[PDB]
Amino acid sequence: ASGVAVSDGVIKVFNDMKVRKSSTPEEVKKRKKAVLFCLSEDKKNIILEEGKEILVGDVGQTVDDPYATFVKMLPDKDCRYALYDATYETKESKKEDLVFIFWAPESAPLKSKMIYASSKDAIKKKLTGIKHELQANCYEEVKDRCTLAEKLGGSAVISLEGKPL
Amino acid sequence: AALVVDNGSGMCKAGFAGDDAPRAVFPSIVGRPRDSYVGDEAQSKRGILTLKYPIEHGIVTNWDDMEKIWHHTFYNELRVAPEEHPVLLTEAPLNPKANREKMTQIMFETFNTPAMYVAIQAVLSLYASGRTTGIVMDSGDGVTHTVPIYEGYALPHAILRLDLAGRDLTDYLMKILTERGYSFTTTAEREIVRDIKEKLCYVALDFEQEMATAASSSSLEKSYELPDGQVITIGNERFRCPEALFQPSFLGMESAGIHETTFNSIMKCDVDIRKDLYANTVLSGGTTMYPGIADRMQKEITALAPSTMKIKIIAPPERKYSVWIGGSILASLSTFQQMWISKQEYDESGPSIVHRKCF
Amino acid sequence: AALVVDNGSGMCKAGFAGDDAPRAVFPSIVGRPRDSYVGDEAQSKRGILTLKYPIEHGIVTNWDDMEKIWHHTFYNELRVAPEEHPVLLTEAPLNPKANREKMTQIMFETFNTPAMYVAIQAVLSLYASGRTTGIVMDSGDGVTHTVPIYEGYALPHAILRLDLAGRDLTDYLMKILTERGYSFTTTAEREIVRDIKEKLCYVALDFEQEMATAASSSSLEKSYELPDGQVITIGNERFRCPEALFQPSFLGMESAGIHETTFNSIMKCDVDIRKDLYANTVLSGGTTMYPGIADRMQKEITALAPSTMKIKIIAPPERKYSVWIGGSILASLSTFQQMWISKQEYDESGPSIVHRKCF
Amino acid sequence: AALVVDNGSGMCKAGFAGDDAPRAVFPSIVGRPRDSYVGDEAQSKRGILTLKYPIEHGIVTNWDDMEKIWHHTFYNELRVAPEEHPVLLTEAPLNPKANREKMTQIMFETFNTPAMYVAIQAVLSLYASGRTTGIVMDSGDGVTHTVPIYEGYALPHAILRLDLAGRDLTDYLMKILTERGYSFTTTAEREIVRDIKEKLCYVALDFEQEMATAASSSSLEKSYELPDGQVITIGNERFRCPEALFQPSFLGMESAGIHETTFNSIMKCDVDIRKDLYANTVLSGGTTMYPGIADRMQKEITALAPSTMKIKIIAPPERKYSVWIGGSILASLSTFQQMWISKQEYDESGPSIVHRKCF
Ligand SMILES: Nc1ncnc2c1ncn2[C@@H]1O[C@H](COP(=O)(O)OP(=O)(O)O)[C@@H](O)[C@H]1O
Ligand SMILES: Nc1ncnc2c1ncn2[C@@H]1O[C@H](COP(=O)(O)OP(=O)(O)O)[C@@H](O)[C@H]1O
Ligand SMILES: Nc1ncnc2c1ncn2[C@@H]1O[C@H](COP(=O)(O)OP(=O)(O)O)[C@@H](O)[C@H]1O
Ligand SMILES: [Mg+2]
Ligand SMILES: [Mg+2]
Ligand SMILES: [Mg+2]
Repeated sequence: ASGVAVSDGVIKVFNDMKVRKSSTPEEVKKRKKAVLFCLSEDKKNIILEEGKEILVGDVGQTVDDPYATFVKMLPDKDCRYALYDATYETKESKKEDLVFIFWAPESAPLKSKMIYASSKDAIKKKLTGIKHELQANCYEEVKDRCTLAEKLGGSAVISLEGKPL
Repeated sequence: AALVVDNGSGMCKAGFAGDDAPRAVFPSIVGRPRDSYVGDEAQSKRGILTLKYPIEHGIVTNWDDMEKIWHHTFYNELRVAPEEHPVLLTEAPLNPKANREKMTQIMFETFNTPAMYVAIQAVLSLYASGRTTGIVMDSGDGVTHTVPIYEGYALPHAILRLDLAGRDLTDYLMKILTERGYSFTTTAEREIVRDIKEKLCYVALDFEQEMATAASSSSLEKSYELPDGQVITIGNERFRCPEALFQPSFLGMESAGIHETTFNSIMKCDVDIRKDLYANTVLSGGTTMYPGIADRMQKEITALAPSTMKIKIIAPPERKYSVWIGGSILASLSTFQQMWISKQEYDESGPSIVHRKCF
Repeated sequence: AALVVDNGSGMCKAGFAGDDAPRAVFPSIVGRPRDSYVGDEAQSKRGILTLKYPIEHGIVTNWDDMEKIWHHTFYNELRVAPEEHPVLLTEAPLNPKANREKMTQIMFETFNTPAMYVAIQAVLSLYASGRTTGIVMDSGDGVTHTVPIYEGYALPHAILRLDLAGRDLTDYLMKILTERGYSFTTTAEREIVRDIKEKLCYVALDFEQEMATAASSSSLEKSYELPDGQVITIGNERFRCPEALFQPSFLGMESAGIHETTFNSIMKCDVDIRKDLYANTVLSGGTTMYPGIADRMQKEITALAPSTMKIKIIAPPERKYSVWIGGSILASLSTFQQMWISKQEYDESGPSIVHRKCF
Repeated sequence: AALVVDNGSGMCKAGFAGDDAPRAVFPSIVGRPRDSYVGDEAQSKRGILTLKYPIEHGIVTNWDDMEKIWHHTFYNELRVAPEEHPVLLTEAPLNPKANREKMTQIMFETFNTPAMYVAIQAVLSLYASGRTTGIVMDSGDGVTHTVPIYEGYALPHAILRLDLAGRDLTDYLMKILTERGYSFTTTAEREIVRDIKEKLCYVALDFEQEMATAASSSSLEKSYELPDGQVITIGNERFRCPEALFQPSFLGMESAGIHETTFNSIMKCDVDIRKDLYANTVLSGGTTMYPGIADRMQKEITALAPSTMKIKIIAPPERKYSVWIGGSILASLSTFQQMWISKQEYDESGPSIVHRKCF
């Protein structure tokens, strides 16, 4: 509990990501498939990392699979908060749930790891409705599609982003 | 894009009209500390909170908790605004008329749904099988119903209710697994036993013959891996747990089995239509997904029915979600758009309009 | 400029918030003649006085002597005024609630600290590694703790305490160094053996294979020269001394090793969360600084855990002072200034305020 | 002279029919090196051995180790030949029929007893209190059972099992005595803590009120002398250790207390007999010997039961060995000699004779 609060920009972005409003397909393409959150310069608020986001419209035209490109956006030596809209298919349902991803690599500086870990339980309480959490502490624990599928529904998941495992 | 919600006694099925399978299937529980968790959130905390079933036996008993489940359904599970999509609700058989108006009032005043509709779960199961006349043995989580239907209308005087379903079988499997040395008592361990029941349990055609087979060899034993990596072995408990459906005395229950309940509800109908109900027995619900349950039901009802009657048990492969899939197809039809209860129509006639528009 | 004090079982770490390493690291001892000496002063007199540990096993037992250590810490070691700086204290797992209020009462009444805060040592170690869920096996001077943590909250029913740590290993090394003819019995000689242990001891992956290697050649011998001119040559004692951690029977102790203690504490948690604890085992404390201890724990726990579980032992390079460094980072944050227990709040709520603000 | 053997979960009671008290009372453990020690022999070696409970939870799980216990019972404890005396065995409630045939087979072939009999522990306790209808709260070493009995027949569908008994209370006392600075971790120190529990612990009528009383004075403190001559003082731990029976959350358990388990098992019976079970609640087992447990159970159940029902908790002074003394009186009757299962009858009907002669 480091007291780091969540900026209103992150809350607004999460609200659009969670609840889908009926909109024209042009606005549907502007929906965020994935987004990264980072500490501010003064380390007082959780803010949106500018330029680090994946749009639904980018999927299928410039982005072939949404997960591997999202992993590439993760810094190698820095901690980051992530929100991934996972579209997967189970043996008896096609599900679309948000995944809160805690990226804290071992190569990250000690100061970054301590602040992000201690403030994770505060930001996740503000983002109500998220039922999946992925804590990755190395590149191996986040780059694999089967790792995300195991967290989503375990062995019951048969597809992820429209591609079989 | 309409919404289809199947408010089951133990599991809530939700999705969009036109889809083949429900998007969200979560337990219908509300958890409060021993401040309020709904669905899988209430099961993630395990033992700190106490869980309550608002629709425990298909009939809603706590309307304050059901308003939380519907709110959790639209925003957290379906991730849509209920004010922008018409919602199709399903109701259990023998639902009191007071409850039907309550769902209409909640949908239009709290969630502000543009349109709304109520359908009977048993009728949707029968229609999904291509039938309008027959008897539906809808065995769910907390309640088992045998609903004889003639020309699309259920016969209320012949509908029988059995408080014996998958919830009681999961508790019985937990009890008989302790005879092998295992210990499943906690809420988390109850979900593991439920997964064992859904994967390894089956109905034996001849229970006494099957018991002798399991006591003379190990060909019926199966291995299951726990979430912590431990592997357990289950033997004769595979067919003993679902045997309580046909022998409720295994649970200390004084009622009859699902085969006699189906036969008794047939005998409560008109004698001229009993021949049609014998050959049109349709299984529905999750508790009817045990392999060999259709062959066992066929054998048991045959021993009860007259020898000249043709007994035919219908077990469609998609009978687990036949209520929801039937509703989704119906709600996606362009010709069904005139059957909705509009908000304008609700403002004039009030909640009582559901009786004349949805019967 | 806040103060961070880590009250360890045998070593007291203190410093200022924002610094990378503690400024003062001195033994937490009180010496009285066989009139009161604390820290290195009590060890400088050697054998004339008798030394007592007030916090011997992580839990403060003699509150009168623990006050002197705090007085020595603030005035003699940190050379700072207690009333001008908020102080962040650390507590061992399973610390009784009665002790927590006593630390708050002493800080506000004796030292008149403007602000106060208590943190769990195991949680700070886990947070410093970038984890909110995991098990921290904290091996210090007088006690070893395996503390499973889930979302930042330690599970008290699964916390296991082992009375086997570096203090016992130092005594064990002295006992086995006498088999080679060297003599170490005095208090001054004990500190020499401790320096030997911290520099030449290592954990062997295979103990029996390593023993054969040391008995067939001299490649494992590392000649250590004492402050005087004897120049001992420690051979197989390099890996025999830390082997007592995994084989406590070497010390005549019936308790299990650190690998079995970690596994037993995992098995006391929920079966759902055991998978996450296996892959998030974090080492902390000075006694975990032997080279090869992470690999040995990985091999030992794997033989205990199911083969389908992924065992991952995390040994950060800074794990010796991970408790203090984690506290220093937290106490130096501008947003953390709202979580201090102010003196105005202690005056209203009394010593019981710490239970709500520090959990 | 018949033999009466009470196979408890943690302690084995043996003796002769007609005696007032069992001759031999030894722990039911089997010790093997970390080659076979049973009873007090396995506890005399302390930590050099690993101890296993073959009947850990009232139900036999390791039949190979049980034969060692029975062999130790007859020859080393009773000092008699099994082939010269009939033996009366006691079984836990909900004992599978497969186990009952196994005990019959073992005593007739391995020990060659002339006669043999099986009795239910709960029914023997109820009979010893002069009742045929009632509910028995049998709390022993490793398991606690609530067995409702109507006209001498236990109701299997309403029997509830709680894995919380004296063994878990001894460990909890060990855990909370370390908060006072004491160290009880070894097997030898566990027997000392067990003696402290059996002599100084009591059940507080009002737990919260008693904690305030113990926090304001020293009238509730008691002194105990260790076998080595030392003296320790225990305070509020006297009533906190048995409080885990009514608040299992003290041990991290999600299960309900003994008062709620008794109430839940009553509510699982027929509505007409619940009135008789409320006024005929009989306590049995060693763990029910805490002073004040009958008054606490009376108050706790009363708050659960309707105010119009009469709650009467029966706590006979001999309830620690009510199962054995009930068996010894029954086995010593001349009219009971026709109820034995003879070897001649076993040679004809096989192990299945026990189902028709002992029910
Ligand atoms: N494959 C399966 N085999 C046996 N039982 C199942 C299977 N799948 C689900 N069930 C059982 O069905 C029950 C709920 O099914 P469902 O009919 O959807 O519930 P509801 O009562 O809400 O309609 C669960 O308790 C579960 O134990
Ligand atoms: N490099 C090292 N190798 C082995 N042991 C060490 C090393 N450094 C410190 N220790 C041991 O760690 C013990 C105390 O370390 P620490 O974790 O600070 O104790 P505490 O947590 O009780 O304050 C000392 O007794 C010392 O023997
Ligand atoms: N006077 C007493 N007060 C409290 N506990 C007791 C007393 N006597 C025995 N016990 C406890 O009862 C437990 C088991 O007794 P018993 O009923 O013989 O168990 P079992 O039925 O499993 O043989 C022991 O662990 C012991 O701690
Ligand atoms: Mg249903
Ligand atoms: Mg420490
Ligand atoms: Mg007993």
